Amino acid sequence: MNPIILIIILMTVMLGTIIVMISTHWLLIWIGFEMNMLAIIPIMMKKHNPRATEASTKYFLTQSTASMLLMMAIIINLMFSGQWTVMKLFNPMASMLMTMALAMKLGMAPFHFWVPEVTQGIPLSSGLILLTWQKLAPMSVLYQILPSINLDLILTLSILSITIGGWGGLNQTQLRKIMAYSSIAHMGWMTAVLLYNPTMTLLNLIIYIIMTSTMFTLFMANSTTTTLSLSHTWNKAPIMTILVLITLLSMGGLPPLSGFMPKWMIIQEMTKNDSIILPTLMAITALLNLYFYMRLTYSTALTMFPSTNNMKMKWQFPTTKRMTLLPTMTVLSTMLLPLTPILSILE
Amino acid sequence: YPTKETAHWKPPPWNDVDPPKSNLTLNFGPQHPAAHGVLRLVMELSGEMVRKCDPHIGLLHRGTEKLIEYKTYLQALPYFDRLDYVSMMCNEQAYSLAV
Amino acid sequence: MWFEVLPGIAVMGVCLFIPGMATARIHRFSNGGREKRVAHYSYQWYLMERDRRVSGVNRYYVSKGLENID
Amino acid sequence: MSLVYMNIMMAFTVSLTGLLMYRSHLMSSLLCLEGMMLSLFILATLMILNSHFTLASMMPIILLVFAACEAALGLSLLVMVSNTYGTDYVQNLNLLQC
Amino acid sequence: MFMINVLTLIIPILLAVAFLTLVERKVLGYMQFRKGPNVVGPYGLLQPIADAIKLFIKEPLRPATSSISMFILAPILALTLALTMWIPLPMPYPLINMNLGVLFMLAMSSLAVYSILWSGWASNSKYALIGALRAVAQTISYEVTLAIILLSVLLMNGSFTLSTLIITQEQVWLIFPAWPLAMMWFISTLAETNRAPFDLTEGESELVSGFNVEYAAGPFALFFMAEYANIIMMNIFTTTLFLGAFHNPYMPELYTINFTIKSLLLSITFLWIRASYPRFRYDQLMHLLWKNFLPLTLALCMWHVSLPILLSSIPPQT
Amino acid sequence: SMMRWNRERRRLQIEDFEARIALMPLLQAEKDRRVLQMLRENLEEEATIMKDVPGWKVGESVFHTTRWVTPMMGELYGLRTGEEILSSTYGFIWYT
Amino acid sequence: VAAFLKNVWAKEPVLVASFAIAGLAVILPTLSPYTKYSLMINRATPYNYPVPLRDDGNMPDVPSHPQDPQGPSLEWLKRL
Amino acid sequence: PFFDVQKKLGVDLDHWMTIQSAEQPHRIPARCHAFEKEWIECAHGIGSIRAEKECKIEFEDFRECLLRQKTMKRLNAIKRQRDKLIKEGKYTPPPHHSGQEDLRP
Amino acid sequence: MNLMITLLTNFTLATLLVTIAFWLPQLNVYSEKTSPRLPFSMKFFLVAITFLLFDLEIALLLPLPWASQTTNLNTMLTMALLLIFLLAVSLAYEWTQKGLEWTE
Amino acid sequence: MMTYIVFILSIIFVMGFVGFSSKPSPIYGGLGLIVSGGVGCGIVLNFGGSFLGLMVFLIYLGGMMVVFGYTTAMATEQYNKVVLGTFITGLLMEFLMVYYVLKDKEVEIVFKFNGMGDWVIYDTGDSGFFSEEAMGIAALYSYGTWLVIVTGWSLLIGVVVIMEITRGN
Ligand SMILES: CCCCCCCCCCCCCCCCCC(=O)OC[C@H](COP(=O)([O-])OCC[N+](C)(C)C)OC(=O)CCCCCCCCCCCCCCCCC
Ligand SMILES: CCCCCCCCCCCCCCCCCC(=O)OC[C@H](COP(=O)(O)OCCN)OC(=O)CCCCCCCCCCCCCCCCC
Ligand SMILES: CCCCCCCCCCCCCCCCCC(=O)OC[C@H](COP(=O)(O)OCCN)OC(=O)CCCCCCCCCCCCCCCCC
Ligand SMILES: CCCCCCCCCCCCCCCCCC(=O)OC[C@H](COP(=O)(O)OCCN)OC(=O)CCCCCCCCCCCCCCCCC
Ligand SMILES: CCCCCCCCCCCCCCCCCC(=O)OC[C@H](COP(=O)(O)OCCN)OC(=O)CCCCCCCCCCCCCCCCC
Repeated sequence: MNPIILIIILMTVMLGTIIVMISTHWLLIWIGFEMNMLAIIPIMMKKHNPRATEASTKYFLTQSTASMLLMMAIIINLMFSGQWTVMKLFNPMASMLMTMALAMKLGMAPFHFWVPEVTQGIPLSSGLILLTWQKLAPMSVLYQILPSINLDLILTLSILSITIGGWGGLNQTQLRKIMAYSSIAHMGWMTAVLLYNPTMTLLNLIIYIIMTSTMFTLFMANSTTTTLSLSHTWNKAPIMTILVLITLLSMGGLPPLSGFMPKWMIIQEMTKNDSIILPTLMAITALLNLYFYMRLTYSTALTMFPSTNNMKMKWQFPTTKRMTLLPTMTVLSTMLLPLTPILSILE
Repeated sequence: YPTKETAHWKPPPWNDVDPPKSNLTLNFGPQHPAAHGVLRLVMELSGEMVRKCDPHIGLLHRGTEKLIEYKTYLQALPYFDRLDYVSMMCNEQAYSLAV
Repeated sequence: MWFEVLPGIAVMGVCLFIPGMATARIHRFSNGGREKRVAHYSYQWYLMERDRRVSGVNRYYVSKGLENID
Repeated sequence: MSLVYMNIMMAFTVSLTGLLMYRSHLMSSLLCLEGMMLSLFILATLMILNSHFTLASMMPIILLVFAACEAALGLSLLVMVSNTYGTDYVQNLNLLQC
Repeated sequence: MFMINVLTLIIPILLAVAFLTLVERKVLGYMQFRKGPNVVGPYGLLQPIADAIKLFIKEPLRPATSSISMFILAPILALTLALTMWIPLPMPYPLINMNLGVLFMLAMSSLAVYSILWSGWASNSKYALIGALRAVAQTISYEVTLAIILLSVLLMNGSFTLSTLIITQEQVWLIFPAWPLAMMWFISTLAETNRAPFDLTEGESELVSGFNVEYAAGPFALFFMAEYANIIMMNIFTTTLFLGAFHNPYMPELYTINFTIKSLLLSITFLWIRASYPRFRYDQLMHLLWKNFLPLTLALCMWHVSLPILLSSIPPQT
Repeated sequence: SMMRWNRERRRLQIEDFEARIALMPLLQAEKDRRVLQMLRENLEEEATIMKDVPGWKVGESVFHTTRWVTPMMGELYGLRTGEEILSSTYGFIWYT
Repeated sequence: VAAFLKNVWAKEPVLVASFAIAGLAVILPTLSPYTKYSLMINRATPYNYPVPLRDDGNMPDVPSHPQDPQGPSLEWLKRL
Repeated sequence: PFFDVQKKLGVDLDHWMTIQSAEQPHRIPARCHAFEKEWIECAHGIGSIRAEKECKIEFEDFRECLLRQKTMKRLNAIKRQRDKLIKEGKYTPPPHHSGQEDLRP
Repeated sequence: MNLMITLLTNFTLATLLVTIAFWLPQLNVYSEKTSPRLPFSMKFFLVAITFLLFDLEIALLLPLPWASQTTNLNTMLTMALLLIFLLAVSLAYEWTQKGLEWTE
Repeated sequence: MMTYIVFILSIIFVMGFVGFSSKPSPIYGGLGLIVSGGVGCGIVLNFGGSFLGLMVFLIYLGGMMVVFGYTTAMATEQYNKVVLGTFITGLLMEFLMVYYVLKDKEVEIVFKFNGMGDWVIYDTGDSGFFSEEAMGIAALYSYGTWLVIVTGWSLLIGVVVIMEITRGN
């Protein structure tokens, strides 16, 4: 792609997300989602192979269905309220439709069925955009409509997301599908605490964006897309195996790492509201996520899988790739737990 | 974990680029048969562009210059009016100059 | 010569003259010898239905002037 | 409420369940999606004319323009799919199972 | 009483379409140093009747069709659209005096490509389908400059009402402020109805009009008479929108004779263009639209937006 | 020519709008007495119809406010014949 | 700059006419003396009813009758 | 993440189309302008939790202005009782409800 | 109402002429005549999508004869020239990246 | 009967959606969506949305369904039990809805709906020498500045997007 056209299209993606974030009118929310989808389609089709066309087609179908259900919820809101303010919804049917539409735009279960396909079909940079930047606009709308969200619906979606994103990555060897099922499980964690304390939702969103950005930047810096290609990283750049080790042990929610911070604050804010069974099942189901993370760490850093002889030529060359903010994102995704009461800046 | 159902699956390509798994051939002639009318052209179009043009001819082959062999020179003169049938006396003049 | 095309153009011109003259005479016939009331806007329709109510015979074109008051 | 609102909502659900149940083609899916957009257009227009809310008369045009640009983007995806596989059949889009 | 008015519109439409064939063949005769028909009637007056009776008892062509329902619906839609384009025309009083008559005509002319597209679907040929897509692409291409030239003209009118466009042109013909719009309009309406030098399906520059191949067509007479209803209608519309006549509300037949004479001269100008030029190549009229007509159309659209503001000449709304 | 003529047309539009302005108080008084006539007729017929219904308050406003609400189309033309209904409710839309 | 302008007027006169007409459309309403009168005619077109004010006692600029001298006037529109 | 940029910068990006009681072109009121103005001036500043309970009456009047469900229900009741009395022969429509009375103005 | 009568009359006359054109040449019982994917162009699709997007920009441009009546003429004139400028910028980008080629 | 004209057109609208949603082919699906767009345009025109109904015919049916039929011709060959069965299922469900709401003058599918015609809910006033819907659409330029900016930018970006992704390089 033309670099000028790439920059203009990325500004259009960012602009659509900003238009969802800042606007007070529902038509501008819908316009922002349309702008976001319309501009992120060429980022997915950057390489022009049939898997990217398939992934972009499936992404188009799901986000288009979600955008039409979103405009239907907005239309029933205009029926039952005669106004357009982005706030609580004045009808439980409009609340159900908008919660379904935003769950489809996130890819929460049972509408999760596009996320590993589209994430595997597209490159690692576009997958990074899809799994980090695209989660900002629907979580902003869910932050704005939480006085009308049905509790049973959002908690059903959250636990179904956590369980399916747990059992999904247990069968996988492709890294993009693993990150996508990790995304489904972590969005379940985020929306489980939404109607209790949305500051912890924003905390989990920021920590998850930092950790996922770290893992996709490590995958781009090593050019590895499978588990077995990630295995040869100890013979090429051994510091990267240490970084994927600490980041995957972070993303499993293991203390003293800062990926323990979001789910611990979520349990801390859900037990206040006399929910004990639900964060217990959430915390026990997170062990599946940690299990396939430990599978990756065994394959990559804790053991040494056999390499090939052509690695000796790659010993003679440095990484010329722009590893943008990778030490910064690495330090923030692991060593941020002593700074845990910084979550008040999100209040 | 390979099951009974998920056993026919292959690993994806390393570059994630799949194999792709031709153009139009037109049989073509002049629209209204008044000027030419007796032309067959086997086109190989590429959308708009023309790649190969194959004029199939012989549709007005009469075997003139075999019929000339069995007639005298005066009798074979009017065969030349009908070769280029808009340049009659020029072909008459060329055959006349040959004889 | 060239004027031989003129009977066909004359027949075509009569066939184009008939719709306009016809609809002008019909709009003068169905509206009391006047133009059809053009109500493009709701105020023109309100005045027109007010005429239909004040005429008494359910026809807007029946104009009532100063003789209808005392 | 108004009786026609039931019919426009039920038309949206008909084109929903048609879009939510594929038969063979992707073009049929895009037609059901634009039927959903059509029912949104009609229902928004009937609300806005029903309430005499003047400023939102420009809303259904903006809905139409954005979702028809969306339709053009989906038709371009369909064109690329049909150029890859020869047909617009959705069962050819199955390489992302592995 | 209103049905009489509908019939006195739509039946003289069909009669004028019948005799436009005679006017075309005679004028293209005398412009080609020859005659048109003068044997069949006195001065050729029975040639459309003989030709219509000849066509209406002619056998369906050779083949079957891919879709019988669309093979029926494409002439129905062509004739229905070609008759509904006349009902808002102010001649001086329209049949259906609607507030958005210009926009109605633009929409119903945008719908006219479905007859071409469905007749391409109904034929069994895969080559007639390609030719139908070429004709559809041509027509929808020139619909763009139709819409934008039309908008730029109506910025000097004030509304989408066609009846207001007689009031607009009482002091001057509207071709005097907008002759570049008028000449691009006239060539774009010429390219809408697939009329020469833009008739690429009816002539050469064509993949399918190629001497003994397939593709069942419909009845030729109905598509032909819908085409000539479109031609007379667009010439009346161009007359109303650029060459507006004097309207006396006590003697409307003065306006009717005046715009009738102007519309006849403009349809004869169509006949005089088609007897004068070779055809464009398909990409050459694509070039003529996209790289020649449309930049000037956008430039003059900006000029006709900004011009009633800089001259303080914004027309009234009503 | 279009400058002079559209300025004269704007002056004529302002003249027509001032004629509308000058006529609107009489038409507003007629419209007020019109809708009050029709609502009083509907109220007296509600009283003479809704006697067999147990627990029916005639003239009970469905709004909690005591403010005058603009009468709806069904509130005025609900008891009248369908010819007058169509002539009031689609007459402007179906007018030519 | 004049050699290139003659070059593009020789090669592509359609595009030169396009950019010239669009340039006039952009820059010319800021230089016209009549752009003010467009605003003055559009705001002085009475689409609504001129809802009068309750005469409290001190409103000298508001008239009591249309034919009073004070108030907004359209002599500039009659004259121009 | 409602980054209220429109109030931070002081721009009016979309506040104008938000409600029916806003500034309209040519001063056109909606059909429920007064009810929406009453509900907004009730619920302003008090928060959504206090607006659900303390502005219930204005909001019910405004929803019933928008959808006219109680009004159409009452008209259904009057018209059904009218048709039932025509069915029983206990009622006949007056001449001002039959179209034979030469309407007011 | 009169429009619906006129539309039904035009549809009825069209259907009657179609019925005559299909059934009247079936009266004269003739002989029984017994004797005995498509290639894709990207340029056709690009001219169709360019039409569609320019028609959407036209859909934005259509209320300009009504927009000229506003009191906010600086903003109206600015956004009018801006929409026609974005239509021209769409045409210029369609030019320079070889979009208008071989159907120019 | 004629007072129920918007209801009759809405029933034709639902019947057309059940028609093309059964999906016999994208050709006849496009035809069904064209007929459905025409009758839904009639629904819009019978509330007073004359400009918005002509926006249906000019933009929706005028450009977009033309591009859908254009692409259906170009990316599909030239033209069942499941189709006709789901068609008659949707037709029977919609006619049972019609029968219920005409016998009770009240129904509840998801919400409650009146059984009389929708002529009851109209206003009893005028709009003077303007249309309210026309002036609200004219307000797109004076009041709707940011909306025009984001819509024109999305169309410019859409042109850029389609030229990038259909290039194949
Ligand atoms: C409506 C009533 C009738 C109106 C007039 C129409 C009747 C006359 C018709 C004649 C016969 C036409 C038959 C079909 C012809 C089709 C071909 C065709 O039209 O080609 C168009 C040709 C095509 O150009 P071309 O092909 O000749 O040029 C070559 C093109 N390049 C270089 C790109 C390869 O011209 C146009 O497109 C021009 C359209 C109209 C232009 C109007 C300009 C007005 C003046 C502006 C200002 C100029 C001064 C400078 C700036 C001043 C600033 C203050
Ligand atoms: C409540 C929250 C509100 C919002 C707060 C702010 C949220 C910030 C969210 C950040 C989301 C980042 C999205 C992805 C990056 C965007 C830019 C981009 O496209 O980068 C990829 C780019 C592609 O280049 P390419 O050449 O194609 O790479 C393949 C190799 N040839 O280049 C590359 O591939 C270069 C390789 C390294 C790229 C690293 C990018 C890291 C970006 C994220 C930093 C961490 C997040 C910010 C801090 C926390 C904020 C919450
Ligand atoms: C809005 C206006 C529309 C106007 C449209 C029409 C324009 C043209 C107007 C009429 C022009 C003149 C028509 C002349 C027709 C030909 C007459 C003729 O020559 O008939 C001869 C033929 C054989 O006669 P025969 O008896 O055998 O001769 C032997 C003599 N020793 O005898 C016969 O064939 C028998 C008699 C046939 C008569 C036919 C008459 C013409 C019919 C044309 C249809 C339209 C007529 C006008 C309708 C509208 C006005 C009423
Ligand atoms: C394959 C199927 C068959 C194909 C062939 C037949 C269909 C194609 C040809 C017919 C196309 C019909 C187009 C009808 C709508 C045109 C727009 C319109 O109605 O404009 C006129 C007018 C608006 O003008 P205005 O003056 O503002 O309003 C009156 C106020 N004084 O508004 C009015 O006067 C409104 C009048 C009442 C509303 C009538 C609406 C039409 C009826 C419903 C749709 C019927 C056609 C459906 C299919 C169309 C094609 C897709
Ligand atoms: C700022 C004013 C408003 C500007 C925006 C509004 C414009 C309205 C008109 C819409 C135009 C849309 C299309 C524009 C495309 C421009 C790019 C282009 O066409 O470049 C190619 C062209 C050479 O053509 P070629 O590639 O050979 O094509 C074969 C055809 N024979 O290259 C050329 O021919 C060069 C074209 C550029 C030079 C034209 C200069 C005209 C100058 C007139 C006087 C000054 C006008 C005031 C404005 C300043 C202009 C710099």
